[PDB]
Amino acid sequence: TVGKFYATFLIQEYFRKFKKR
Amino acid sequence: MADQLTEEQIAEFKEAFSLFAKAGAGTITTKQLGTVMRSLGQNPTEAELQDMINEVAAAGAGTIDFPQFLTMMARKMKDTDSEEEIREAFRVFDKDGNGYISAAELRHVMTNLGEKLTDEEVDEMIREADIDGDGQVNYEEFVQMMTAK
Ligand SMILES: [Ca+2]
Ligand SMILES: [Ca+2]
Repeated sequence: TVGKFYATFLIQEYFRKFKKR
Repeated sequence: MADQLTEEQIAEFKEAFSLFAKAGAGTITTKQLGTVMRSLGQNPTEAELQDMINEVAAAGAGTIDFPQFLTMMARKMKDTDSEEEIREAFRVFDKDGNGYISAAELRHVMTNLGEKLTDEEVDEMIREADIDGDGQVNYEEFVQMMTAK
């Protein structure tokens, strides 16, 4: 359902990545 | 399917790609490719060009048509709709409603979804980005630092 679900996909990827130092 | 797109480019782009060659016209060859791509304007490294010239080839000669020539140069910038999308996320992040993300706000997005992420990474991120010496980041540096790989 086109909504905020997409926003998560973005913030999610960047997070799990930049996670490590 | 129309979605609005620059025009000044398609105008000049065709011109150069149109006026050239000699024994004929319509399309350019590997060598002529660079020639037209050169006068076009920008003149970055030659690596990107090399690869492409050899990547376009497929079931046919090396002669490239204008439609594919623009598609490539245009793709170089990578076209992807992500305006409103990011905007929506902007509101989710910020809490005061403005044009600059603050630590408090950033942390909120983190602690919310969970994923631990102590307040250590937050301050660390601000130290990496930040255009000016402000403990805050503008929508620009924000999006410029987003979209990783
Ligand atoms: Ca803010
Ligand atoms: Ca800043």
